[PDB]
Amino acid sequence: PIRLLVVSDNKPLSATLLQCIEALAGDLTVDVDLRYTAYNHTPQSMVDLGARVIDVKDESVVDLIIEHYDLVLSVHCKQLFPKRLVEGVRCINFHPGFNPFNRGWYPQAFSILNGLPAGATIHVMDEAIDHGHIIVQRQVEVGSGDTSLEVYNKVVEVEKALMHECLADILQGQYEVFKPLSEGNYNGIKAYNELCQLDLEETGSLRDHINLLRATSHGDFKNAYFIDESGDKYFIKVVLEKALRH
Amino acid sequence: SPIRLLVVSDNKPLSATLLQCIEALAGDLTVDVDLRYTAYNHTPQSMVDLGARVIDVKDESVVDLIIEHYDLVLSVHCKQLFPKRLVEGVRCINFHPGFNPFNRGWYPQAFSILNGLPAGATIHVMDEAIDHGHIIVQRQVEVGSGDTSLEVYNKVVEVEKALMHECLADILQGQYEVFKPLSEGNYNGIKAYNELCQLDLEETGSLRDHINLLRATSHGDFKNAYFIDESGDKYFIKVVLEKAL
Ligand SMILES: Cc1cn([C@H]2C[C@H](O)[C@@H](COP(=O)(O)OP(=O)(O)O[C@H]3O[C@H](C)[C@@H](N)[C@H](O)[C@H]3O)O2)c(=O)[nH]c1=O
Ligand SMILES: Cc1cn([C@H]2C[C@H](O)[C@@H](COP(=O)(O)OP(=O)(O)O[C@H]3O[C@H](C)[C@@H](N)[C@H](O)[C@H]3O)O2)c(=O)[nH]c1=O
Repeated sequence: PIRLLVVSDNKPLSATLLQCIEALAGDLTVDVDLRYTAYNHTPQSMVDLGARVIDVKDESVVDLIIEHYDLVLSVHCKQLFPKRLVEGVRCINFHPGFNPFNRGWYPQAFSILNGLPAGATIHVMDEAIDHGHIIVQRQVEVGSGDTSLEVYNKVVEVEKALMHECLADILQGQYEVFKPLSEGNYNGIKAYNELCQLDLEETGSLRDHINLLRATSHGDFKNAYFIDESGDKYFIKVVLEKALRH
Repeated sequence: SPIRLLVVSDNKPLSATLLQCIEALAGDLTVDVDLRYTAYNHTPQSMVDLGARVIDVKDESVVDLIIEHYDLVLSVHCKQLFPKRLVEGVRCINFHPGFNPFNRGWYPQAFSILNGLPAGATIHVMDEAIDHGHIIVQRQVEVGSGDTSLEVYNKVVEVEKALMHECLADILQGQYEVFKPLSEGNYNGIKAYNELCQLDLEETGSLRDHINLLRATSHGDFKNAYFIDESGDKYFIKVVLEKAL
């Protein structure tokens, strides 16, 4: 009877994970707790799935997790698991990036700027961020027309496909792991906020400037901004459309 | 003897506003209106809904029947250049969505976003050259730092309607001091706008310059600016801006 804690700030991936587990209840008994984190400013969609808050950095919560669970799954979790937690119980992260490339924040946004692989990685969690040995990953192609939104949605679909394909093996420990070929590059939220903070005076190719806007364009999120002569702040995004082929 | 007015227009909203301003005068000074859309208008349903029919203002038989049968011709956002024998044959007056003589010709607010020259609306007597003649009334519109072609254009269209409510009586009745523009500023053809739309991804400049090119070529659902990637796939690109709340 596998005791599973899922720690997630993402409703659609959590819903998919709960459905995959329910579909396995014929061959494999799993007791699931679902939790979201303190950083979730807008948690009602998780609450609707039966979740409540966990502070994974709280030392008593760490004690209790190591006691009560065989396995912790991090799915788009907004909190750093502390050292004693990842060394105390098996912790596996679903990361919307292709490790070890653009580890950290909004990987597909950096992949649009720098050409590094985009995709999804399921990996063992160590003390470092998006850093432990890889269980499985799959690349997504970044199209010329894509913004952050289109690449992110393809990454989320690939994560759902990996859950469906691999969840039985992950729950049962039936897999080998591989060390990333290098440490790779890490992007913190500071590096993203500097992307968003446009310099109207900066000089570059139209390509680099369009790529910067594409990286920061994500549906209705207010990301990239300039501030004009009168100190008015304007958010800017690009919208792209493939021309009809005739 | 009612004023025999020819309105040539390919724009329904401005034509709607003009007809409305005219019946507001119905009481005091009377007008016989013929409303026409140009032979260069291939989607004229919105003008037909206003009771308009086609005029080809380059058909010599048509320009004959014009000089004989009207006192005044109003051009309001019409897709044809008026011949010489027409514009001398009558008082021909144009409603221009630019602040003459800056960015005369096509889509003025687009070129104003690029080159920072004033934008707005100009009612000008029509001479031989495009958007050149002596100016009756004009109003600048503010180019907001967050505005695209669409926002500036909509501000110009409202000023054009304002100028119609304020100035039409005096325009139909000759009641104005026309003036020469302090210079002849600059003209922009359809070529120059399509050259903006054909983005060069290798071109180098300020992010300000690049954002201003996208803003200039962004206009709601019109497919304007585009690039072609390595595989030869074409993508249209626009910018969408929002003042912070
Ligand atoms: C909050 C925010 C999000 N986004 C875009 C880019 C992101 O890749 C995408 C999803 O971000 P999200 O936070 O809305 O939803 P999630 O993909 O579920 O993000 C969650 O798990 C990630 C692995 C963590 N880095 C996040 O901090 C955590 O909230 O939305 C933006 O473009 N701007 C934003 O301000
Ligand atoms: C057709 C077209 C229009 N536009 C924008 C910029 C224009 O300033 C604006 C309106 O042009 P419009 O043709 O829809 O509507 P109008 O304002 O009625 O323009 C009319 O009077 C003008 C004096 C002529 N130059 C135009 O050819 C004629 O159609 O829409 C675009 O950005 N792209 C386009 O392909």
